[PDB]
Amino acid sequence: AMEDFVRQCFNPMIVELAEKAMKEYGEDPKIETNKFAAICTHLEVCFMYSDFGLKHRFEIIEGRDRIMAWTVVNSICNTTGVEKPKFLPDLYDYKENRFIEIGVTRREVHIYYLEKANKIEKTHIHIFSFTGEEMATKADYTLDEESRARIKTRLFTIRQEMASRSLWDSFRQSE
Ligand SMILES: CCc1ccccc1-c1cc(=O)c(O)c(C(=O)O)[nH]1
Ligand SMILES: [Mn+2]
Ligand SMILES: [Mn+2]
Repeated sequence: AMEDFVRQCFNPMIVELAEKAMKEYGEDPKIETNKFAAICTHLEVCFMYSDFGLKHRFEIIEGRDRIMAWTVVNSICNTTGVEKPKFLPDLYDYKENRFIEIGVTRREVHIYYLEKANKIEKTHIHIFSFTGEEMATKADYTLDEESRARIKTRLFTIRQEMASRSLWDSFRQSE
């Protein structure tokens, strides 16, 4: 089952967070399994991305309840002067001095890029596929190659584990 795989392939903190995220908004991870899998996969990227950092470079925003995430965002604007977003993003960059929206997609990276860019407004956008393909505003990929390489391998691995269990098709197609 998709669901089994999620518990079997993600650190509980991430599963627990993804469950909480879904079940609060009234979604069943036992039914909406592929969303469950996707939500986990996103958090993890986000956490990975965050913790590949000026010792501490990134502010993690995804993961937090909405009260916290907006505190962290309101705190950040007051002290740096960068514009407040209309939509909570995934990260802030304390070096390059901008918020980051992380996209993960099982479609072409340029398509999921444009969707993102459409929704927003001075947020750096960085998209990862599961084919180890990326795309980021002004092709500024924000991170040293070794860090970007770990994400791509992870996402690829998650693709390939799904495919062991005949899941990739379900998942690829439900975006
Ligand atoms: C996490 C995947 C997802 C599925 C359905 C609706 C929204 C989202 C989503 C995608 C994102 O990239 C993202 O940053 C968020 C978010 O809540 O911040 N949500
Ligand atoms: Mn987000
Ligand atoms: Mn995101």
